[PDB]
Amino acid sequence: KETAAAKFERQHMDSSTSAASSSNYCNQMMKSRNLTKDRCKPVNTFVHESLADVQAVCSQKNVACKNGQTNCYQSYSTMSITDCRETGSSKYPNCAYKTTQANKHIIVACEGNPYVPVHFDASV
Ligand SMILES: [Pt+2]
Ligand SMILES: [Pt+2]
Repeated sequence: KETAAAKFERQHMDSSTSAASSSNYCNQMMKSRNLTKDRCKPVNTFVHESLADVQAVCSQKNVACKNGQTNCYQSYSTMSITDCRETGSSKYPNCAYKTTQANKHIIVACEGNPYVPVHFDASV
C-alpha cells in the first residue's frame, strides 16, 4: 500500500528537469503518474525542485491548511512548478490537460517521521 509521503512524490514531484517545455507535458505526466487511470484527475501541480528542497518546506513558514489543520507550510522561496488543468472538453478515457509553467511558492501539508510533505495544499 502506498504511503502518504510516496503518493505525494508520485503526484507532485518531478525533479528531472527545471521546467515544462512541451505543451504535452501534462497529458504525458498525468498519464505516467497514474492520474488518468480510472478518472481524469482535474487539477494537479508538479514541482521541479529537488526532493530535498521540497522536504525542507516542512521547516519553513507554518500556515493553516485549507482544511483547517495547522500542519501546513509555505516555501520561503518561489519554486518552479507546472500546473496541469483538465480542459473543458476533456472526457475520460481521453484525458486532456493544459500545461502552465509558473514560479510560485508552494504550500504543503507535512506529517510523519521523517516529517515530510503528504498533501499539496496550494501554490501562492
Ligand atoms: Pt513571494
Ligand atoms: Pt492527510
